[PDB]
Amino acid sequence: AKKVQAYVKLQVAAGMANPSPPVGPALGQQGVNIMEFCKAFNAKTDSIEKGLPIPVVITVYADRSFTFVTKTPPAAVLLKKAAGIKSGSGKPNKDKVGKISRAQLQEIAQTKAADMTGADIEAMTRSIEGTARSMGLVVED
Amino acid sequence: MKVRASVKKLCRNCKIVKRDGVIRVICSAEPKHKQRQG
Amino acid sequence: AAMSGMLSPELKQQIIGLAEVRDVFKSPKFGAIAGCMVTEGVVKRHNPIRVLRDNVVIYEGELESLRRFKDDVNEVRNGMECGIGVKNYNDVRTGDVIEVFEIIEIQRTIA
Amino acid sequence: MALNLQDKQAIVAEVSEVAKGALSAVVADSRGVTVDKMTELRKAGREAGVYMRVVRNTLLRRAVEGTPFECLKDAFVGPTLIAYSMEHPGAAARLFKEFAKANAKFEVKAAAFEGEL
Amino acid sequence: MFTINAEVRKEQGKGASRRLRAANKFPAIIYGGKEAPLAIELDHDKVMNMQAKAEFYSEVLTIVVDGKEIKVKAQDVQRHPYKPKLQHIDFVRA
Amino acid sequence: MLQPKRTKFRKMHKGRNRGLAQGTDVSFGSFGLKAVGRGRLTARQIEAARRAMTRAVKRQGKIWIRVFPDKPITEKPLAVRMGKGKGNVEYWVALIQPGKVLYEMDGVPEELAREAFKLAAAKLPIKTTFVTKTVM
RNA sequence: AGCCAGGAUGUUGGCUUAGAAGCAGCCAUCAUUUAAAGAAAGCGUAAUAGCUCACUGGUCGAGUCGGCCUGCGCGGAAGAU
Ligand SMILES: [Mg+2]
Ligand SMILES: [Mg+2]
Ligand SMILES: [Zn+2]
Repeated sequence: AKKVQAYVKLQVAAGMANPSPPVGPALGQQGVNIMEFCKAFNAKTDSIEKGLPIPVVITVYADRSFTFVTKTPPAAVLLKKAAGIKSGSGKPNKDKVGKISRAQLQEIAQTKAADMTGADIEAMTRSIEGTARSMGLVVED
Repeated sequence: MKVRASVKKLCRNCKIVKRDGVIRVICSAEPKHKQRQG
Repeated sequence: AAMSGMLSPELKQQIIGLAEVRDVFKSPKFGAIAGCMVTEGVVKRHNPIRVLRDNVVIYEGELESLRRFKDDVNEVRNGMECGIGVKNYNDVRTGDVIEVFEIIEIQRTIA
Repeated sequence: MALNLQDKQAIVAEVSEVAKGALSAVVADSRGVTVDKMTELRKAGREAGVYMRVVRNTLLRRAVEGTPFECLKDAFVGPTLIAYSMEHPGAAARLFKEFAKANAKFEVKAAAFEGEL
Repeated sequence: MFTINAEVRKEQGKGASRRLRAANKFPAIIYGGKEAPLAIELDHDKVMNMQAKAEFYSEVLTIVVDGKEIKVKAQDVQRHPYKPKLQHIDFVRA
Repeated sequence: MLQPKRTKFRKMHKGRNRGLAQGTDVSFGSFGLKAVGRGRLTARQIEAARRAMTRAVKRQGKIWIRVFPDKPITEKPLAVRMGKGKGNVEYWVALIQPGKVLYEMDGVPEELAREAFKLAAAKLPIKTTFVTKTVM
């Protein structure tokens, strides 16, 4: 990574064997190889975990095929499986549906430590406190 | 450009400087905001 | 072009004048004559009217006779005493206001 | 902009570390991107961020007012932009080499390497 | 903590009071206790900035006039209806 | 809209607008709107000025009305001659003096309240000015 | 006030949506990294992107910014022999 020119990002599903519902022909106008998907991308996809959203970073100009660099998982997904109800609410922040404990969002947010600016490990917990304040979920420290 | 009467500063690029006996409104970014007669 | 012409759209129903009626009078022909005072605009003969009481429309119609005194003028301006009567309108009550409006057609284009 | 009382927070923190300081190193952050600053931040990720600096006291009426107590090398350091850093631990070990070896990428400006104690 | 530099009014009445408003002054009076009331004139430009603070109406003030220092408190302030101006201020000894 | 429900007498003659206003300060609200000029204010103006203040800051904040017309103000027809009695009652008017607080405001911020009174100022026929809490 | 840089990570904040990622709305508007950065003042996109402001650094350098009460003016101000 040196200068911004051409990149694409979108979350794909690893639950099926070689799927492309989101992209297909609409992966990229630059001429990204469809055959290279099963050869390259599926090597490290099934090796880690399946089910969650998996983003992508593509940089191709005259190389045809390519390789990929490691990524970081989002925080909004960690408020689904490792928190309360998965469907949603509908009502605004005025009414509070769910709740959070001190045990939650401490070692769960530790999985994001691959790529973060935050130096201190105790500071990572306080960053998620503000995130839950959007929905308005009460937490008992 | 309009004339109307009041200048009314809309954007940060609004100028409002007097020319001859009749003040004008000059805006380089948005030519629609050009006005006279204030 | 043939298609564009086919269209018949009138997009304006702007009021021509608005008048309040007071001190009803009786007439043999129309059954009633409602004395009026135009507060705004100009009242016309063949232009349609909307009779409403307390913001809701009690009755609707098109004027048949616009008559002030024995003059029976076809037009009445605002703030000039005026007179009105219409067929098929039974009950005249004070405090209601009659809204007259002209009808115009904008015209249409194909695209 | 902060008033005189709040300005003394940056001064007294620097003045107390003049006698107790060990090593300092400088670099021109002018013309530079936040991603170029993030190299020194991810360098401090092993050391936890509290030990390291590059925290800009670079005004000549802030840090250069706290210089005249002891160890004056800031006579000709004044002009242009300077990155002040003070550490209670620290050796005269490899810590210079990361700034020197980074000059393959150019690093925008190095201030012509003025040098500090 | 407030020092009001003032003078004793030579003239009185409606004709006298309107002449003071032309010269940026305004009429006042210091009354209360066993002492008789005395009509005092205050400067508009100095006084008008002080009552913006809440401490003017609560804390005690000292009107300096001919080396007296009566030490009085604010009671009732008449303002000009359609402008930001002061007509007359009542004072009470304490 | 905004007229007397019942009246002791149907018509007032004419009257004069002289002297200064009563309420120099705002009794109920924190901020408000004071009228500097002198003139006749119809019941349609204060209705139109209230409609601007009705939808400005949505839900938060409350407004008061310190004025009321209570003056019949008759109007003659056009082509009618002079005399033949006095005209019928058409629209109501509030005569106000300089220094009268027309409108008030409490649960709105200071800078946001200046915008609301600026819109209502253009609706009125005379010049207006902002006022503070002014406790004493 | 110019000139010379940054103007962010978590995070597409939650929610409403075909899609609104700071910028059509609603409520909350904090916490890390921080020289400094508002979960966002404006332009822009179908929506991202892009480019600025606030804030702050370098350079230069001593008066600068925004209101209140007034003296006297400017526009608003077009008619027929
Ligand atoms: Mg010219
Ligand atoms: Mg003029
Ligand atoms: Zn403009």
